[PDB]
Parts: sequence; C-alpha cells; structure tokens
Amino acid sequence: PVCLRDGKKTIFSNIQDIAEKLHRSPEHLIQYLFAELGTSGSVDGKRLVIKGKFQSKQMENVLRRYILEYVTCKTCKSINTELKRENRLFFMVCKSCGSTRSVSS
Amino acid sequence: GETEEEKRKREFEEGGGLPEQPLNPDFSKLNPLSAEIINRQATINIGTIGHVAHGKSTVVRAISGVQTVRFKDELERNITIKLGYANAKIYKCQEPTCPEPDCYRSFKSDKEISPKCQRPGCPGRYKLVRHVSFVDCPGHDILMSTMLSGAAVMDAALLLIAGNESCPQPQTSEHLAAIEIMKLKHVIILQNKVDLMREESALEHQKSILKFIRGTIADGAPIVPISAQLKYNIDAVNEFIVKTIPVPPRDFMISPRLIVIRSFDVNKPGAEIEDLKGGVAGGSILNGVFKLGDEIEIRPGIVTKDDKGKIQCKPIFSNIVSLFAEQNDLKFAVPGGLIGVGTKVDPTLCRADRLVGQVVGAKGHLPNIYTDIEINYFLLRRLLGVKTDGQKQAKVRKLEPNEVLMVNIGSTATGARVVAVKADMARLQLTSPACTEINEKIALSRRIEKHWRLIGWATIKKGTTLEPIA
Amino acid sequence: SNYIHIRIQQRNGRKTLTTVQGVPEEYDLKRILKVLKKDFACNGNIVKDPEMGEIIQLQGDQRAKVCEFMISQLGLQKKNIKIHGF
Amino acid sequence: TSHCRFYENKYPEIDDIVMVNVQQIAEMGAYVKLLEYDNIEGMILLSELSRRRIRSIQKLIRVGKNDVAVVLRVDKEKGYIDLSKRRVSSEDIIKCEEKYQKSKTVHSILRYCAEKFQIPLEELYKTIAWPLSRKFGHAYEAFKLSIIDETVWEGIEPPSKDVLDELKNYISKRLTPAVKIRADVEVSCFSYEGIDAIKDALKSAEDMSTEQMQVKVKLVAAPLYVLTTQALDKQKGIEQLESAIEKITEVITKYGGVCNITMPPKA
RNA sequence: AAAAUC
RNA sequence: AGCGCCGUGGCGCAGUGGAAGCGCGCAGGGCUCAUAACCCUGAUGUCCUCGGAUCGAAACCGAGCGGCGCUACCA
Ligand SMILES: Nc1nc2c(ncn2[C@@H]2O[C@H](COP(=O)(O)OP(=O)(O)CP(=O)(O)O)[C@@H](O)[C@H]2O)c(=O)[nH]1
Ligand SMILES: [Mg+2]
Ligand SMILES: [Zn+2]
Repeated sequence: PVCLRDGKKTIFSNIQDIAEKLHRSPEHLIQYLFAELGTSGSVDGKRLVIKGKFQSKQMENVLRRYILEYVTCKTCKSINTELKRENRLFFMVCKSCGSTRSVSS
Repeated sequence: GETEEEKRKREFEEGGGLPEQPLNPDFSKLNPLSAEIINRQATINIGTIGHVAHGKSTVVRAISGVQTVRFKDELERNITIKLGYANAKIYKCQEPTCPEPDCYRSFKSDKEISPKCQRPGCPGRYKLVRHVSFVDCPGHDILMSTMLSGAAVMDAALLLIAGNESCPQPQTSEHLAAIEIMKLKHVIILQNKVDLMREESALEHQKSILKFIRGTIADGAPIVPISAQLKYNIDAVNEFIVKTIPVPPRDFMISPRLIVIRSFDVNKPGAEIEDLKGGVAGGSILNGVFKLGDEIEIRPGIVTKDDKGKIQCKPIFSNIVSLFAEQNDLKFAVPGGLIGVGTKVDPTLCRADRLVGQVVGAKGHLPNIYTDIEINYFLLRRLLGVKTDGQKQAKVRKLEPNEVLMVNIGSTATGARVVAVKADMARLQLTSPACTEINEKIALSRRIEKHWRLIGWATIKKGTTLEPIA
Repeated sequence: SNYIHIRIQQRNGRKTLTTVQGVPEEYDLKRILKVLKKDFACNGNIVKDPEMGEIIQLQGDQRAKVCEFMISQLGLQKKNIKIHGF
Repeated sequence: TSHCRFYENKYPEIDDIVMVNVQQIAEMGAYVKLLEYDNIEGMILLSELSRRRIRSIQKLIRVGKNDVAVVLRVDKEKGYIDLSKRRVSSEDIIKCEEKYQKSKTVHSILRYCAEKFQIPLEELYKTIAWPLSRKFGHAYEAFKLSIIDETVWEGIEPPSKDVLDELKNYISKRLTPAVKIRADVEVSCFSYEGIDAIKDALKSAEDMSTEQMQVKVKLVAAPLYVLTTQALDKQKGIEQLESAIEKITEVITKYGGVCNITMPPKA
C-alpha cells in the first residue's frame, strides 16, 4: 500500500490497483473504509483522497482486515468470490467454490 | 442457435414431461416404485447431518438443486431453525457403455421421465430408479428439537465430516447416535473437505473416523468423499443411496396418520383477500395414504389453560383442500414422505412455529392424547456433544423427581416433569400435550450445561389419557 | 456489529483527550467512571452523542491503559476493541 | 402590476411585527422595504438590529433576504417607519414567519390571477381580499372556508365573474388538503374454519363501501389484517372501521376462533 | 464576565 | 413478496409550488508576535431518472430506480 502524505492531506493514488487485484468493486471498498475509519473522503479520476493525518500502518491493517473478513474465503483459500445482493443485503457468493457465506459489517 | 429455454422445453417434451397421476388408481397393485408414484412423489426421506458450519444445505443443493429458503435475515448466515426440504430424482443411464459410477445422476424434480444423458457422446435416456425427499436437520447445540423431529421423520441418513478440522467432532457423533436411537441404521459417511486436504492427511482422517465408528451399533457405513463446492462424486452418492438403502416396509394396509412438523400460511400479501388459499400444515406421512379431499383432525390442537390451571385439548378438525406433495398437486399421497396438507385451517394456526411436531389423524380413528405418560427409558454411558480438553467426557447421571427434561416424543417437543424414577421406568407429566398412537419412539435430553444435551432413548408403555372434547 | 474503538483528539499545548466509542451495558457507567477516575487521575464524561451513543470521554493520551482496564472489568475478547493511532 | 399590500391600511400601526426583505445598509442601519404592509422603506438601526452585540455586521443581516422585524414608530405624515430586529421573541419569530408565508401565499395566488387577467392587483385586493379579511379576519381562512362553503363569496362584488371562476379553480388546485385512516386487527384463531370466515367478513366489510368512501381490507401477514380507508371528513372512516370490527367479531364468535385488535381507527 | 498558550 | 421514510454543493436541515438555500465543511484571507476563539471571502446541482396540469417547478402528482424501516419467509 502506497500512502502519499501531503501536509494535511492523505492520498492513495493506488486504491484502483487494490480494487483490481482484490477483485473488489471500488465503492464497496470505500464504504468499508469509511465504516472502519471516521472520515468522509473523495475520489479523483482512480485515487482516494482524504483530509486527515493517517499513517500507512492503519491502511495496511485495514487492507489485511478487509482481506481476512471480506476478500478471501473464510473456509477455503480462494479470492474467487464477488459481491452480490440476495433479500436486499450484501450476500457474498464465490465462483471457484460457490459457497454461500455473507459478511455485511 | 436455440435458446436455453427452447432446448429445455424440447428435452421436456421429448422425455414425456410429468404425467398427471390417476385420480383413483387400484391401490392394491401400487408399490412405491410405480411410475405414477416414482415420477411425481417421494417414497424415501433421506436426511443430512453434520456439525455446525459445514455446508449441510450446500451438499443437498449440489445433489438436488432446490434451495432450502434459509430465511429470517439472521438465519441467512449462521444457522436455520426450520428444516431444509429438497427434492431430487435419481436417474440411471440405460446404455451399458458409459461408466457405472457416472451412470447415475440426481436431477431436480422438475425433470421429465426420460432425460437425455448429458455425458458428451451418450444418446441414452435416463430411467428414474427413485425420487427421494431430502431433510436437513440443523446441527447447532441449542437447536436439537428439530433434529430429533427430523430423525423421527427420517428413513435414510448421510453423515458429514470436515477434513481440515479436528477428527472427533462432538456434534456429528451426537447426530449419529440420535439416528441410531430412532431405529435408523442406513448411514453413509461423507467427507466434505478433500479439496483443501493433502494425499496423506485424508488418509489419517479416514483412519481416525474408521476407528471412531467401531463400537456403535452401525457397522457397515460406506464412506464417500464429496465436494459441496466442486460438485463432483455426486453420481457415486446416488449409486450408494440406491444400492445400500432399500425401502423400509410400507404399504396401504395400515390406518392413516400424519405428523405435522412445519406450519405454513398461504397469505401472499398485496392481493385482495377475496382470492386466498388454504392454511397448509407440512407433515410427514409415515403410514396411510391420503387422497384429494378428506376430513382430518389435529389431535393436540387447541391447548387452553382454564381458570384452575387445568389443560383442555380440542382437536382441530379440517377438510383437506390440497396435498402439495410435489410441484404439482397430487390426487393421492404416499407414505414415507413429506407432504403439505393444505386444509381450511385458519392461516394463523400455521403462521408461526405453532404446528411444530404435532400428531394428526384421519376421521374414523381416535389417537389418544395423554397428560401423564409411563415411560421405559435406557441411557448412554456418557454425555455427547460436549468438548472436553482431555479429561473424562462427562458421564450421564441418573434422573431425579420433579425436574424439566426435553422429551422429544417423535416430533413432539415437550418439557416433561419426572414424578418418579425407577431402575428402568419413569412417569412424566407434560405441560404440553402429546398423543400416543402406537409406540412413538422417544428421545430424551437433559439440561446439564445451560442448553440441552441428549441422554438416551425411551418407549411408551402406559399412559393417562384425556378425552378430546368435540 | 457493535464494534469498539478509541480515538484521540489533540488540543493546544500537547494536551490530549481520549474517547472509547461503544460500551457494553452489562456493567453500568457511573460505577465504571468511579474506577476510571482513580486509576487514571483524569476527568471523565458520560456524554450523549446522537446516532453515536454514550461515550466515556477521558483526559490525557492513554490507550494501553484504558485497554488494561477493559481486559479486567468486562472485556473478555480483546479482539473487537480497536486502537487508533491518529 | 403587483403593488398592493396584503393588509387593510397603508401605513403600519404601532408595536406590530412583520418580516422585511433587506436591501442596503449605509451607516445608521438598514433602510429596507416592507413585504407585509404597503411597500415602504423602514429603518432598522444597529442597536436595534442584533441581539448579539455587533460583531458580524454581514452575517445576521443579509442583503436580499427576509428576516423578522418589529414596528417601533410610524410617522404617518411623510414616509418614515422605524423597525427593530432584536425586539422579537424566540417563540414570536415562528408566528411572524407563519404570517409572512401566509401573506406570500395569498399574494402569489392573487398575483397569478392579476397576471392572467391583466387587472391591477389593487382592484383584486379591494373588491375581494379586504372584504374577506374583514368578514373572517383573514383572506386565507376565507379561501379555506370557500373550499368547503361557497357562501363566503356572497355579498361581495367581483371585478368579473371569470376572475371568480379562475380563482376558485386555482384555490381548488392549490389549497386542497381524503384523510388516510388505517386500522389493523389480529386474527388469533385456533378454531376449525377461519379462512371462509375471513373471506365473508371481508366481503361484508367491502360491501359497506360507499361510492365516496372505499375500503379494501388488505393483507400484510397471516394475523395482521390492515384496513385502509379514505375519509373526506375524518369522521366517517372511524365509524366504517368500528362497523368492520363488529362484522369480524360477529363472524368469529360463531366459527369458534377469536379476533383481537392492535390499532383501532386512527388517521 | 469569558481569558485561553509560553 | 406487501405498506411506510429518504434522494446535496463534500455532510445535515430547509423551503416545497418566482427558479438555487443556510450551517457544517473545505480553501484562502483578516484579527496577532502566536495558536485556538472570532471576523470576512468563495466553488461546487435535470436537490435520483421519465412523463403530466401549470406563464412557470427542483417543489404538485404519477410510472420507474437506488438505499433505509416494519409485516414477516408469507405452500
Ligand atoms: N471449504 C468449504 N466450505 C464450505 C463448504 N460448504 C459450505 N462451506 C462454507 O462453510 C460454511 C458452512 O456452510 P452453511 O451451509 O452455511 O453451513 P450449515 O452446514 O448449513 C450449518 P449447520 O451445520 O449449523 O446447519 C459457510 O460459510 C460456507 O461458506 C464446502 O463444501 N467446503
Ligand atoms: Mg439449513
Ligand atoms: Zn470459497
């Protein structure tokens, strides 16, 4: 994770690659990040820019938490899951295994 | 360039579709393997058991393809309370050329009599050897009433074990033992996690499981490596089901009866109530056929407590409007299956978990409700379902008077109070009524660690009856 | 659900304030503020914030210490509670 | 043209509270136009301008916006009005803005009438608005009572009957307020026959529906039956739903079951 | 009045 | 599946029927030695999309969408 510190501003010009390599839609990742952290930041076209004093360790640990609880299967070693909505909630479904497990917080 | 719907419709019309059952066929020549029965109704109830978070519904979805409706927005994810019903049809390939392991195939119950073989290069047509109903019993350590009700419903079993986890799972042993309590022995062992295991590790797991099932009553239990995710070794499961499990004895020479396990209210919202349907009780029919249009009575029914604390029980009389045994309404019913008997019962009797584990009889018979029941009980040596980190798994104690014990009499889940304890017999007072028809094999669970833990088995030998008031 | 985390708000002259957001109701709050005050020697507030919840504001900059109180008073998890650098 | 005031007189009375549009401040205060009396410029000086001292001489006073002011003096000789912003109570500001929006609504309606009819608004107010503000004390209440009672237009000479037709059309399009009354009932049946009981009870319930008051008892769940009714007067729906309660309880006393209520008729 | 830092 | 709430300019409330509101932010400036506090200045919208009465609508309605809330898994 590449975290650009510019005075009062915290920039992630690489969050697009994070979304692509983790097979996750960007807006879901932003929703997760701002449910974890208490900020409201903007997106420029590809890069997530926020106004705060945030360290790189926090970004790394939130990425690892997102990987463990959302991205990779909690019963198998697979990323092949993606985001769907089964009655209205987010219900994760996989592609290599297809198991029905869902985490929404 | 045909669309998928057109190809499916062509295969359906080629195969004959689903012929309507005759309204009143000769029932003296009608076996559970007849075409009018086999193509449109289940005759064998096979149920899946396993420990928590294993994929019990996923394996059945792999076999059948119909979802269990994991509902309630909280049971979506962790555990279900009500059972998971499913229908699959066992079709064998009639051409000897294709391999015997791959000859079999379980399809959905929407399929026709003769679907073509999907194997690349096989022009043979599939023959329906049997259609089986599926029962999924939740395996959580607080919800065991539903598992014992299902076990009373059960006819065949499928046990599931995980690979990467610890070999001695207490809950799988609990499910197994509960199955052998209910006069059930056709149990097939399934290892689900083989994909995330190595060549050697699965061998030690199978050795440990083989040593595990050595002293229990069931001995000849085949072991199947499956994948609820890769969806392979399904035809082997079907072959083992057809070969190892024959039909338990069931014919039309016994009086009709019903054991309702679920409540279903047909109240499709939004539309005008000038067009509604009947209230449906989902129940297993272990004996006695039913035909379109009958007069029946739920024996426990209305349970009221008058101004003195005494119990009054009024059977719920109802005319049967429909019998949703399968996707299309049937003219009759076949014992050894789950059928939704839709009667004129008000849907609020079927709204919530109200018609859960109750006994129902056709007119012309009077199943007797009982308040105090004499019971002959046998117990196991030690508690089951409890994890002990290497110290003498807890031993089952002996009963004591005036205590609440969850006495699952078949499907009926009651909290009974023990009035007296003897060497092998005890007297139970039921705050919730139960009706005794023939034997109604009982299971018992005791509160030792907060939640219930099964202890042993029992049989009804006597009882103190109550006269129903019409 | 009901995740727990602590934040730091700075002030003039290096002085700092600490906030734990979300507190289980199994143990009451005044009985906990009493023993927060002694073990911390810092002023504390059970403040109401809409759509946020009851917050035990404390003075100073202490995170391992509020955590060390949490491990003993009611918290038995040490997994849901999150520590923020800021 | 749009010039006439909403009230009766031309120059303000004493100690009355109105709402003013700010236009300009030079050195003594804001001499700004009125939007409740006749259009005239009144002076709000600084020590009569802010409850707070004067720290933000640009914030609390906004050039081109309306805020509540109070009449302190009226020189009914040449042109002068004295107004103050501080001398308005915290509760009073709400009634002041209520009256201002009242005036603006009636002014907009009559301005639509004048723009469509090319009649000066002075004649529209003189021939109509002031007699209604004399008979009822207000012209808005008079429009509201015209909706339910035409007799408010008796005794007043309109400039033209087509103006009356257009204004009644406009007030019917705008000032129209069919109150939605919902009740919900719990069928708690345990008896033998309850579905035909529900069918015929709801058939009777829908039978009493009138051409003007229509009832469709809908379903949201097995026990929860919702009765939705529209009441043109708010008093007929409650009687309809009480009659329905009678019908369902009478039907259920004979079949054997029981029907309980959660929410009786409430708008 | 409220006064903060240093 | 059914009925209630909502649709920013970054966030919330307000008007809903003369056509772009305020505060919170954000950015800059001023106050000063210097930080807060305080005082000025901005730059962002078919206030979700499609139709309709209407000189006119973002506002009044509706024919659909997205997200919340309850009934409750509704054979
Ligand atoms: N590795 C692996 N994970 C699986 C498989 N099937 C299901 N899972 C995963 O494990 C969990 C169990 O699946 P689920 O169907 O929810 O469990 P269950 O067997 O219904 C739970 P209970 O035993 O209490 O009734 C899910 O989170 C799912 O993602 C499988 O074949 N392999
Ligand atoms: Mg299940
Ligand atoms: Zn997976």
